[PDB]
Amino acid sequence: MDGSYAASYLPWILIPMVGWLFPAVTMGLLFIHIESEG
Amino acid sequence: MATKFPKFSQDLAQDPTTRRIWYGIATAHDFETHDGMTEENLYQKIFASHFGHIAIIFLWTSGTLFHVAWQGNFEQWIKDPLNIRPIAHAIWDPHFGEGAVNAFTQAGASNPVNIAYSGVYHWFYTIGMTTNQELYSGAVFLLVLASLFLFAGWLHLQPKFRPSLAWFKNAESRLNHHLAGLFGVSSLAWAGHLVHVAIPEARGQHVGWDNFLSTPPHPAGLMPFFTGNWGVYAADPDTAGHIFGTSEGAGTAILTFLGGFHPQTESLWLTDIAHHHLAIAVIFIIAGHMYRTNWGIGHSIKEILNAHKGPLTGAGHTNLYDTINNSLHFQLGLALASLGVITSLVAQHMYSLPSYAFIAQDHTTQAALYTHHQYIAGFLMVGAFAHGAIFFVRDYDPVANKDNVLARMLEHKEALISHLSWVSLFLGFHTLGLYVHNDVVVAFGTPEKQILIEPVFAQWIQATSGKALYGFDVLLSNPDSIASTTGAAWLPGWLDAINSGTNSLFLTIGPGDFLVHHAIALGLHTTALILIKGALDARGSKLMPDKKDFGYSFPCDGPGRGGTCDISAWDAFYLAMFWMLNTLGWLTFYWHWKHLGVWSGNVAQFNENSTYLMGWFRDYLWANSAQLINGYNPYGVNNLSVWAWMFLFGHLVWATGFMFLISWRGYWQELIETIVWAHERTPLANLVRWKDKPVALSIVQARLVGLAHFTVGYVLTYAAFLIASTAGKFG
Amino acid sequence: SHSVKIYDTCIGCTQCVRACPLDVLEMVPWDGCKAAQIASSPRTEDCVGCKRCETACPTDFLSIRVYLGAETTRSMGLAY
Amino acid sequence: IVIFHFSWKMQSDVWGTVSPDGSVTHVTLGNFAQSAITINGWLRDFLWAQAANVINSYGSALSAYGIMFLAGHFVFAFSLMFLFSGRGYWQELIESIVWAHNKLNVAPAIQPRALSIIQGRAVGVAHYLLGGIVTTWAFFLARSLSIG
Amino acid sequence: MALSDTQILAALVVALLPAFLAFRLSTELYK
Amino acid sequence: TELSGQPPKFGGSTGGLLSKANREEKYAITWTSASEQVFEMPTGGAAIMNEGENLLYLARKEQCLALGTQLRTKFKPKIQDYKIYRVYPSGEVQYLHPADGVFPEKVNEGREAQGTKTRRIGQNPEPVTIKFSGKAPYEV
Amino acid sequence: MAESNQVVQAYNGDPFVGHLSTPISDSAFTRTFIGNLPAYRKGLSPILRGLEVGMAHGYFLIGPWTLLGPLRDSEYQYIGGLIGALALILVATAALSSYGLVTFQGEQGSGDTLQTADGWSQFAAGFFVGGMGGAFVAYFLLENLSVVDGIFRGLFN
Ligand code: CLA
Ligand code: CLA
Ligand code: CLA
Ligand code: CLA
Ligand code: CLA
Ligand SMILES: CCCCCCCCCCCCCCCC(=O)OC[C@H](COP(=O)(O)OC[C@@H](O)CO)OC(=O)CCCCCCCCCCCCCCC
Ligand SMILES: CCCCCCCCCCCCCCCC(=O)OC[C@H](COP(=O)(O)OC[C@@H](O)CO)OC(=O)CCCCCCCCCCCCCCC
Ligand SMILES: CC1=C(/C=C/C(C)=C\C=C\C(C)=C\C=C\C=C(C)\C=C\C=C(C)\C=C\C2=C(C)C(=O)CCC2(C)C)C(C)(C)CCC1
Ligand SMILES: CC1=C(/C=C/C(C)=C\C=C\C(C)=C\C=C\C=C(C)\C=C/C=C(C)/C=C/C2=C(C)CCCC2(C)C)C(C)(C)CCC1
Ligand SMILES: CC1=C(/C=C/C(C)=C\C=C\C(C)=C\C=C\C=C(C)\C=C\C=C(C)\C=C\C2=C(C)CCCC2(C)C)C(C)(C)CCC1
Ligand code: SF4
Ligand code: SF4
Ligand SMILES: [Ca+2]
Ligand SMILES: [Ca+2]
Ligand SMILES: [Cl-]
Repeated sequence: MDGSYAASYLPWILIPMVGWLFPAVTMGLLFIHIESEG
Repeated sequence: MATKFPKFSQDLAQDPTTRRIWYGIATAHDFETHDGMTEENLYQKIFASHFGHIAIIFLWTSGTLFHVAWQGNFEQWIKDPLNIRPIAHAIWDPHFGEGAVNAFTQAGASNPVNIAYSGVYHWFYTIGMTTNQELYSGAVFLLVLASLFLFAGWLHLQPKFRPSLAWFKNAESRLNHHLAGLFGVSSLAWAGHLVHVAIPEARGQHVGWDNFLSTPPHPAGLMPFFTGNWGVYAADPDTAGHIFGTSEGAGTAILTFLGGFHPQTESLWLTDIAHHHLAIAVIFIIAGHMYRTNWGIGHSIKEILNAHKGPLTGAGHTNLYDTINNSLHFQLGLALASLGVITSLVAQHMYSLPSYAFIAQDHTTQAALYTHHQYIAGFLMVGAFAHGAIFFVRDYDPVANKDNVLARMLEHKEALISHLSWVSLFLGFHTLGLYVHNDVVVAFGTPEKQILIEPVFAQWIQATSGKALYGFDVLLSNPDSIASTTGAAWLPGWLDAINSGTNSLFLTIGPGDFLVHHAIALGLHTTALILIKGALDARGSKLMPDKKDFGYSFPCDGPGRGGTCDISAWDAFYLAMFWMLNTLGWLTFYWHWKHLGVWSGNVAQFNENSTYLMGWFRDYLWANSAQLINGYNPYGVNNLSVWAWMFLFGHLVWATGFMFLISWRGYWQELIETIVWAHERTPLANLVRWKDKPVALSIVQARLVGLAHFTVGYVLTYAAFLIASTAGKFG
Repeated sequence: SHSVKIYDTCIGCTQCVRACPLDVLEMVPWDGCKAAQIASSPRTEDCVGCKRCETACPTDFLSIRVYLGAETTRSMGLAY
Repeated sequence: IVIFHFSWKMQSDVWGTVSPDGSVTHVTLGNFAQSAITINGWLRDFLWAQAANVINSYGSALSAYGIMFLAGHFVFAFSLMFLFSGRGYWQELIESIVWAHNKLNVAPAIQPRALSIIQGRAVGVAHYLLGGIVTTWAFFLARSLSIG
Repeated sequence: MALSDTQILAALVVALLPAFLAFRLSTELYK
Repeated sequence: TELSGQPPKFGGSTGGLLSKANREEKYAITWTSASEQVFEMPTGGAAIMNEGENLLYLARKEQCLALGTQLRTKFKPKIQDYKIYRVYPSGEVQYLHPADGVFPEKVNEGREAQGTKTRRIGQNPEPVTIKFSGKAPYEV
Repeated sequence: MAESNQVVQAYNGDPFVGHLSTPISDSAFTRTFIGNLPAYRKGLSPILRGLEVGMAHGYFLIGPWTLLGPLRDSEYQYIGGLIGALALILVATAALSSYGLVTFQGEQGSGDTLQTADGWSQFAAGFFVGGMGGAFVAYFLLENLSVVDGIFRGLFN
């Protein structure tokens, strides 16, 4: 994996963020919201 | 007690099972059933939702533009469009190995990349965009456009700017502003863009934001438009030797009408396109002055509809203004039917009469475009009929529409359904019989007894447009005909493009095209029969004379009265989806096989083997798969690895849909009960307990999920086959 | 829960009560048919929705109708 | 899956010819080891490859196998209609057709009823099994009769 | 040319604006 | 009050009560038997009812009602004196079946009429006439 | 009275409390964001809150000395940053614990568990462990940056 296009360091950390951090956060928030009050 | 989600349905919020989750996702957009919904709040929420959707479309377009600019080879693609393949964007996947990296460093890229297949490169080029910075500024501006529409949607939900119900129900003014302003002014602005930018850039004249005020697109200004001598603008059109992007063969014309195809790019002339847009702009602005608003002068839709009474019909179209204006499912069904028809129309007109430069040579992109838009049209048609049935279930008023066209359509629904049944049985019986006869005839080593029947009517129609291959000499195929000697500037180019067997305009048809058009007729007739029978019985039948009391979508009515599985109109939609997918499969199979033959010059294969179905089984499906299924093998990986993997992915998803479709709930609820027993009695896991009681998917949910997997698999596997075959063969 | 309605086309043959597996229905006195009785749905919170009462109904189209509503532990038939 | 395994393994690592050297040349050249480990291998080097005998069987004594191949495919697709739908839609369609026959007084005394739910299931599974098994019957017979 | 390094990480700040406005529109439509 | 009766002779099974009986609710069937008999368990397998009073706890009401139908339809001296109650985790007991000491199959005085529509089936109001309300044709 | 377009209202409906409800001080986003930080997230015991806060803080406290401390231009740049971060987290733990020792001598309240002697000591313990671990794990990432890069680029496939 590499990239002659500019700012090739951006996908480096942006692919894990879109694939791991963002989904985990959204799924956790939606899970807490689904199971709220009781 | 209450579990909060979903806030819009206490009947769901008090569900202590996992269904509460699923249904919460399934009924969120059905605003009409939200607790305490009012019509005015319904309309206002729909308005804001529309704003959000427009912002989403603008963001997706900005993504296309930005990724093409950033990770594409647009400027390199312009240097040699016929050889350089356009790239959509770069790949960045840590799962990749050396083989995959080497395979996907393609089209002269220094890194793994996917090649574009949507013809957006040809679009942007024919439009006049020539650098990366232009695409970039376009993406940023579209970001701003999405921002504007998002703020508008936020503002229209505030008590200080909430449009009222009477404003939403103003049909006359809305039709005026859409016909005249939304449609007409926009085609006017697109004509102006083509005149100022697209055509000058096609001739090598750079027109940007830094010079468009200084350089007029015509040697004469607006006085020839002001005075009336409009032929000045036809001047010297682009010669038949104009090379695109240069000044060779270039002229000064900004509005022509020579018809035919550009000899190099093989697309419509940009001058004729801008001329078309100008004429259509004038027509739409004229249309947008029909209905009165606040100046007394004009028409009212209600009086026009009321006036159209009659003898045999009865009430005619009386009160239909209120009928359509008070039901949003009626408006949505009308819109969906119209938009699906015209989306199929776009699909039929883009492969035959292309309008983007050099896109006729890019065969994969054209195949993918035709397939995509025909699938969109099929979805839109199914949705239109679903919303018609939903209108019948929720909004239909029998007293305000008594004896009118609607009530009569319902009053003889048995005749309509039975005659659709007859035409469908007719078509299917005889087309399948002819195909099986041809198969059995070719099989026994006697291919001479095939029933080949010439598509005479459609060949005659082609000839009426100037097609002289079949020797019909009728209308525009006959030079001695009145219609052919009128002095229309579009006749020479049209005849030259329709009588040169080198493009995709009015393709020569044999008996196989006849058979497959009858198959298409069967598909349409049967899908429409499903949808119409569902919409007309949606209010009731002889099994459920009160089916309207249960709603548009319900599981059933039980095993009693003989059994009532798939009774609701929603079940008719779900049934019709299968036949719609089959109809689009027949469409795309026909299109792709005939076009592969056309592109390879070996039309003999399709013309001689499309008559028996084994021809389709071995010469189309089996053959064109050979490349795809070798995208990866025991020997390595080529550029079709993703397409082969996605082919198998679609197969898997399709079969998984079969899973939900064949096996029905109760078995699964019992199985889940045993698994619940297991969990409650296994130590350590007893530390943990579910918040929602696990339950099997519901009946309607199971139909929806099986159909969702079926459709996902259908689309993905056929897209993989289309792309891989047409790209490994290069047409 | 589910709604179980009874209409005036009731003939009072008591078959739907006999067919009910969760004791949702009762036979109350009436004066609209020969049997001088009509069906009722007092214990609807125990209705699961198996449509047996409709299956055992003789009138030309049922006089007793079951409409599936908000699901709960009792309506979903859960033993857990 | 059992019979597909049997066919491919026999043709790959067992069945074949033997030249006067002790050396054995198998039918499909031992491709089981490197190809039967992925699903793409079963799709390409087993189904796509070995169905070439069945599809090109027209014009020979095995054209009947291609005919029955297509016939089993058709019967599977036909079963799908009984497997994916419900009785109520068909009973409503039959009601409309019964009205149409009432229009011309061709109404049969034996009232047409849609297949019962259980019967719909039985018909669907019967046609499914028939179509699939006949498909693989034609495929296996043509293949194993066109390998010498 | 090729897009500037500084240019790619300039569109993201502009994208922060439709992100904020979509967040606002979602939260308002939830009401 | 306090439910009385001897538990049926049963060796145990995996189909009986779960966590719901103690977290949510449970049900009870009592019945008198003319002799030690063998009956089928709604949760699977055979059990032996004692002569005299029998008390049995079940997870769902339909299970108790299935046992009642079996008692009243499958034995030579028909057992029809069975009673079905609902027990809550607080120990509260709610008598259920038969509601008024008489089976609901046969008419009995004192019973009100609920869910009874004065109109016909085909006389329900059209949905469009009640739209944007929280009601359905069978509710107004 | 069709005039409440104002976004800055009285804080918590009390105009005489020294605060103003503003899009930063009391908006839905800031409220749901700060309120769900480990310091305020409901359903969290003090030691878990301290663990999370320490993880974050010790992780980011590696950088300053790593890139700017005196060992930045030595062969022990990452080790020097790590040592500085560990000493800083130790001093901060001492400060946290001293604060807890002095503020909770009297009667233990019943509001929230964090605002007690036991709760604050648990928070300090969690902070110490989380901070030492976060500093060591950011150090370990920096020292093994090549394997991280090879992983995120698929170089080892
Ligand atoms: C819907 C539009 C769209 C789509 C489908 C994609 C697609 C993709 N992008 Mg891109 N991107 C877009 C717009 C889009 N982009 C815009 C407008 C910008 C400039 C602000 C960028 C800048 C960007 C960068 C810097 C990178 C990508 C990258 C990627 C790839 C991985 C996603 C990622 O990691 O970045 C996440 C994307 C962003 C942080 C930008 C936000 C996207 C827009 C502004 C919002 C889209 C909202 C839209 C409604 C979708 C919502 C979901 C939907 C269900 C409602 C992926 C194929 C990576 C890549 O190059 O792959 C190799 C990467 O390095 N994008
Ligand atoms: C001239 C004034 C005007 C204009 C500019 C608009 C504009 C618009 N209104 Mg509005 N409105 C107005 C006045 C106006 N309105 C009035 C007077 C009323 C009544 C009082 C309304 C009430 C109203 C309501 C209630 C709604 C709208 C909606 C809309 C939007 C329609 C949906 C859409 O975005 O698709 C755009 C459609 C087109 C551009 C037309 C395309 C032509 C067809 C599809 C064929 C395509 C041709 C061509 C080949 C396509 C190019 C392909 C390309 C890829 C190459 C649109 C932008 C809807 C909305 O979205 O809310 C925001 C909506 O719900 N209007
Ligand atoms: C190859 C698969 C297949 C076949 C053959 C059929 C067949 C048929 N479907 Mg169907 N459908 C299918 C798939 C299929 N479907 C699937 C997967 C679904 C989704 C569940 C549907 C859902 C569906 C719906 C909702 C409807 C139909 C309808 C119809 C009938 C319309 C008449 C027609 O099309 O022309 C003529 C018939 C044919 C081409 C097939 C029969 C031809 C045979 C070979 C004739 C020979 C009979 C044979 C000799 C009998 C003796 C056999 C003996 C050896 C035992 C027809 C009989 C529509 C209908 O009923 O129209 C009134 C209808 O509304 N289908
Ligand atoms: C003068 C002040 C100052 C200084 C000099 C530094 C200096 C530094 N910081 Mg710091 N920082 C500061 C203040 C400062 N920071 C402040 C005030 C904050 C906010 C509180 C931060 C927060 C911050 C974070 C969050 C990070 C840094 C990091 C770094 C280092 C990045 C340079 C590098 O080595 O490349 C290399 C950079 C990387 C390899 C990035 C790490 C990528 C990992 C794998 C994350 C992947 C994302 C994804 C979600 C994976 C999660 C997996 C999960 C799902 C299991 C560097 C030495 C990074 C670091 O410590 O390096 C490890 C880093 O992660 N800083
Ligand atoms: C009066 C005594 C004194 C001493 C001896 C030092 C000495 C030092 N100073 Mg400091 N300084 C002081 C006062 C002092 N200073 C004052 C009063 C100020 C305010 C003006 C400053 C402001 C100043 C700044 C701004 C900085 C220094 C820095 C440094 C260090 C530079 C080298 C290094 O890499 O550190 C690394 C060593 C440590 C951080 C201490 C760790 C020592 C051990 C190994 C800790 C391990 C914990 C261990 C488990 C404890 C066990 C306890 C047990 C024995 C009971 C150095 C050790 C720089 C620095 O911190 O370098 C990173 C720096 O940035 N000084
Ligand atoms: C080409 C399609 C291939 C086959 C599809 C099926 C065709 C259906 C024909 C069956 C006979 C219809 C029986 C009519 C029953 C009938 O006669 O109703 C009675 C009706 C009398 O109408 P009135 O005089 O009251 O008209 C006043 C109106 O304003 C109120 O309706 O007759 C007509 O409307 C005129 C001719 C019927 C027109 C029927 C339209 C059928 C569609 C045909 C294709 C439309 C193409 C439109 C393109 C612009
Ligand atoms: C510029 C955009 C601004 C958004 C912030 C962006 C990054 C910052 C993330 C911080 C989030 C804060 C977390 C605490 C927030 C938090 O925990 O709130 C609290 C709440 C549960 O906690 P409680 O109700 O107990 O807390 C209430 C009080 O304590 C509030 O302080 O969680 C939720 O409300 C559910 C979350 C909403 C679910 C949103 C649905 C998202 C799904 C759709 C996503 C669409 C993506 C499309 C594009 C791909
Ligand atoms: C003073 C004034 C006049 C002078 C006006 C002048 C002096 C200039 C007028 C300029 C106009 C009216 C410009 C209209 C511009 C619209 C533009 C530029 C673009 C719209 C693009 C959209 C909506 C989306 C585009 C997309 C993007 C961005 C892409 O990059 C790919 C294609 C696509 C996806 C379509 C005259 C005398 C005349 C009349 C009297 C008043
Ligand atoms: C159910 C329902 C619904 C729906 C419906 C639908 C869905 C329908 C359909 C459909 C369709 C979708 C149709 C279409 C059609 C067609 C037409 C209308 C035709 C046209 C024609 C013409 C006349 C042409 C002509 C021409 C030619 C031939 C060629 C050349 C050119 C010209 C122009 C000359 C609604 C909601 C509404 C209401 C309720 C119920
Ligand atoms: C989000 C956001 C933001 C931002 C922020 C920032 C700028 C930052 C942060 C960042 C950070 C701050 C991060 C972090 C990280 C951390 C980590 C990752 C950790 C860790 C740890 C671990 C992993 C462990 C360890 C250990 C232990 C403890 C045990 C033993 C030893 C060891 C070492 C193993 C803001 C607010 C603006 C806005 C909104 C959104
Ligand atoms: S089965 Fe029908 S007719 Fe008989 S008592 Fe019950 S509701 Fe009345
Ligand atoms: S649906 Fe079942 S439980 Fe409900 S009243 Fe009818 S028979 Fe009784
Ligand atoms: Ca330019
Ligand atoms: Ca130093
Ligand atoms: Cl493989």
